Amino acid sequence: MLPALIGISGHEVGAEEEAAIRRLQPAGFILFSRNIDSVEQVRGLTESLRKLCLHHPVIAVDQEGGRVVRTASLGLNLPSPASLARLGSVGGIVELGAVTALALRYLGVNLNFAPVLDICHDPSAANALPGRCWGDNAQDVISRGGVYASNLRRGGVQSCGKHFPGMGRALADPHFSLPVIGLDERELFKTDLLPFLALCPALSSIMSAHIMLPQIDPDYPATLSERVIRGLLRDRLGFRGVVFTDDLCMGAITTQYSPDDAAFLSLKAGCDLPLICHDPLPWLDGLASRQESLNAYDRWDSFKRVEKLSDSLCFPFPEKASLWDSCLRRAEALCRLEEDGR
Ligand SMILES: CC(=O)N[C@@H]1[C@@H](O)[C@H](O)[C@@H](CO)O[C@@H]1O
Ligand SMILES: [Cl-]
Ligand SMILES: [Cl-]
Ligand SMILES: [Cl-]
Ligand SMILES: [Cl-]
Ligand SMILES: [Mg+2]
Ligand SMILES: [Mg+2]
Repeated sequence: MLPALIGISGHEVGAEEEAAIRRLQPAGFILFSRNIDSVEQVRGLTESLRKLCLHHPVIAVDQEGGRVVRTASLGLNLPSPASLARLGSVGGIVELGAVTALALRYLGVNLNFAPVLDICHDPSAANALPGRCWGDNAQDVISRGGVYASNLRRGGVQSCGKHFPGMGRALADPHFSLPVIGLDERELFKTDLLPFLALCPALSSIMSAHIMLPQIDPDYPATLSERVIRGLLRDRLGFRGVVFTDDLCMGAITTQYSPDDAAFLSLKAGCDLPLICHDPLPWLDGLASRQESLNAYDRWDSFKRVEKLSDSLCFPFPEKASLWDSCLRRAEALCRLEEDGR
């Protein structure tokens, strides 16, 4: 099993993709809007991915709500976490988790890259993608994100807390290529790290961001720092689940490493499944070759975490049109609920 998630180009697995999947057996896949056109087409895509894999593959998506939604082509739209936080409706947060779980499960998706546990500390911090945050302090994020994650998981879809160690504090720095969190660890655990610690039982997994924590490691970002992952995340925070990386194919991280080396480095640091989201095929062979250069016991620990995740993955619902109509009906009603509450 290749320890990574890889993207898929289109509505069906291509020839080159299918070849690499048979040969390398990736732990799973991440889907985007380019993979989602109709219910039948999606269920066929996820069926293909499951059949091409000997193990039960992770099939993941960023179905957050608002401006991060991958199902527009299905007519399935969802409100943003920030809008449900403003609405103040507790039932609305439950329903976002429940409806997301129901729909993703009908499509054969088994993991959602949510909740976002970043804190939106100030309405001044500019965010290119607005609305992703559940609140402006750790306690509100824990309360709203926890209700979300609970009901996502209650519906059989695994959750992922992101982005460790807390993107709300990350600032651009002239002396660094990647964003920087200069906070002391003790203040981090009182604030941006607190949602990850408080919600561990509700988080199937956690995704690490490409952020510099220079007081802990001045040379490698969190995703590639053994001190941040094995020290801060595994030891002090105590998280025992699967650790994903931020995408290795886009962003400032690509100006520092190529995706195959970064994937290896993240496994060395203690992550379990780096994300190779866009054009993955050129990088998979170099990763699979460098794999046996890892400590065999570390590889065994990481495989047991991935195996535990895989064993919790749920299978798609049997075909039933009225079930999918309810997904559309409840999603539409959830959007109108937020719209009417403004
Ligand atoms: C900071 C940020 O937006 N990171 C995103 C993450 O949210 C997403 O889940 C992943 C897969 O699409 O790609 C990027 O790493
Ligand atoms: Cl292909
Ligand atoms: Cl919003
Ligand atoms: Cl806080
Ligand atoms: Cl844990
Ligand atoms: Mg369509
Ligand atoms: Mg299978």
